[PDB]
Amino acid sequence: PNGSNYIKTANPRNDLRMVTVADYTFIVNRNVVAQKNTKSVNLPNYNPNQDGLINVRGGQYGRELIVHINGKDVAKYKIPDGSQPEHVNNTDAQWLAEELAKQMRTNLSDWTVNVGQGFIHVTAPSGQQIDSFTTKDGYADQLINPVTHYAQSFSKLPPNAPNGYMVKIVGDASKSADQYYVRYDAERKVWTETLGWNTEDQVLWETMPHALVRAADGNFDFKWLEWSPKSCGDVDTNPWPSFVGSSINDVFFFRNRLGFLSGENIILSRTAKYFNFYPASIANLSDDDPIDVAVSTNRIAILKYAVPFSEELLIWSDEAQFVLTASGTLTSKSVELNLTTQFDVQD
Amino acid sequence: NRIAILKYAVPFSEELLIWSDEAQFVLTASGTLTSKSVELNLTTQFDVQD
Amino acid sequence: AMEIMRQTNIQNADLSLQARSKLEEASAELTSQNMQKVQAIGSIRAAIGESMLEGSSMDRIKRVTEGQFIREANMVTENYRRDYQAIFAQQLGGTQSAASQI
Amino acid sequence: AMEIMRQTNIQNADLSLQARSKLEEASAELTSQNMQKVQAIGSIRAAIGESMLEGSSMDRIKRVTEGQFIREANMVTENYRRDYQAIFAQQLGGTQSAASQI
Amino acid sequence: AMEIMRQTNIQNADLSLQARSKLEEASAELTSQNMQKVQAIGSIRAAIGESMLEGSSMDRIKRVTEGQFIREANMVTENYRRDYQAIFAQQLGGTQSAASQI
Repeated sequence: PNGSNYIKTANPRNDLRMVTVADYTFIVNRNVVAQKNTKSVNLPNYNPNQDGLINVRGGQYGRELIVHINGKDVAKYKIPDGSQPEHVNNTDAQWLAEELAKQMRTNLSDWTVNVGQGFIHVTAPSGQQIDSFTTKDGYADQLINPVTHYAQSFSKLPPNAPNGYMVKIVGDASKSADQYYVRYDAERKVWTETLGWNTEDQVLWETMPHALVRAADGNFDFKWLEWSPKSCGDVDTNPWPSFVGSSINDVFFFRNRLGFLSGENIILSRTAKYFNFYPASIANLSDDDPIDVAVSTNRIAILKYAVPFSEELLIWSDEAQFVLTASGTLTSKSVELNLTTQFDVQD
Repeated sequence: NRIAILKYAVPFSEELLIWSDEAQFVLTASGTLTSKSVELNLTTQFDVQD
Repeated sequence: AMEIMRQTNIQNADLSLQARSKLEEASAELTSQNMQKVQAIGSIRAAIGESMLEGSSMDRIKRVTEGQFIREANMVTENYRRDYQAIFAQQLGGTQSAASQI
Repeated sequence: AMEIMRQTNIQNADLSLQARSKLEEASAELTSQNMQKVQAIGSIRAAIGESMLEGSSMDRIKRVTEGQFIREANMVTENYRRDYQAIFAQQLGGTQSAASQI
Repeated sequence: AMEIMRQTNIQNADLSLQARSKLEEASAELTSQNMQKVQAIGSIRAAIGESMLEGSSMDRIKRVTEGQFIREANMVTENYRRDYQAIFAQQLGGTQSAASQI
């Protein structure tokens, strides 16, 4: 299935190095480098600008509403400050939204306007974006929160949202520590972190290690393992694996995690799921995160081979041998590399 | 790393030993034997027969 | 009577704003318990992946702690729903007394 | 009515003074969390600089703790903004009731 | 007098709703102490089964900790019953004063 191109080489022996763990014996070609697949981006050019969610919150009775659309006021309605018990409808969420949204339609149809139990959504104008979105209704904007796609914290994210959306919560631009992308899924009221704008989620696959597996029918299938999609926001925050430029030099099952010894990096896949190499989640450390580490030492050292052993993998490199040891749960937190011997090795 | 049938077992005292066809593993838990503390170790590799 | 209707309706809108605040801080509580849950279940996966136990009973312990956190979330959302019942019924009773005086 | 407007305006200025005190004590809270953040991120550098791990995943953990502090700062400033909404709306409603009686 | 009886009866129904909430949160407390009790008595069995002491004295210690938790449950239900006495007697006294004024 999926070809047999990866196996081929002029000298099969030197190049094809492999490991075996029952169901799937992983065959990894030293020779062929990986490539990021840029023809399959998830978000092509998410138009951050086009859509704004007019939050639907409490009216506060008399405080009138002015909501600029694209920086131009078209949304003006003042709540009927009428005592009548019937008049009290003047402030409920759905009705207030209707008042405001039909009014948006009147000014221009380029942007389509909608009503949701919790929101009013502007469909992107076909060519013209919201140049600027702002609103000052009521004294503290306690009726409508413009939410945009960028906001300050976990807070200030609207409670109900369309079946797909994107919100990037950023602490400040220079420090990217808290940046992560959140999407709202409608069926279950939940908000999840899915990859963000414009970053492809997968390596070319073919170029990555292929796997030899045995079918239930007693014949065997060469196959491309379905390496995991990153599923986290932004290229920088979820670092690309970084073995992509390099050949995958040897493959090793240290601990329980799968692992690739790359050009200078021990890229160890998330420890308990064999194929989810990219960081599992952006803003909360999970010890089941993969460990991507490079042995800098004081001399750039290619890592030639690796030997699994038991408690601690040993990494052998051309000019030194280093042991990565962690008795506690192997995690990014406890790696503890040691350089302890200095004998030489050859190819 | 290899599906292993478990052929025999020997009770002993503090820790049962499990003998299997291609490896021998010891399940040891000094604390109350519980799902939480099993702590299996693979420590020998001699073969056994039926 | 007009002043009375307006005052009671302003109090009701204040209570609704209060409800909105309650829901969003409840969301901030749920998401914080989530931020704890991710670290916990990550630690659990680390443990299970490293001991070669490979067992349904381990799977059982993972499901046990997951159910722990799920019950906790259900507890906090039940707290929210009780508070909503309280504030709604309160504004209803107030409107009723005002209507009787009217 | 002059006494009434004077009294309500004095109460409003008192509330604005409360807003001033609130913002400055929020600044003292932010700067204290900063004074904790400096020590924490210093410890983290110390750790990373000493193990030769030198990795993107290693940087990832630094970014994780940095994002933690940032989130707490955001929580603090969101608390301040909610308190500001509360006090503003309170003085508004008071001025409205006084205007109706006037 | 009709308004008075309506108001006192609404207060009484509010108190009965409070009694409902009280009983159900007492049930949530009892079940939580139960959720602690299961883990505790599981640990105790584990201990007794492990040693081979096979002692009536270890049966006695198991019964001791079980009685501990049973007394705790009896304490919480007694708290509930005292609160019920309080709220009942309170609504009764209120109805009596309203009846005297009537």
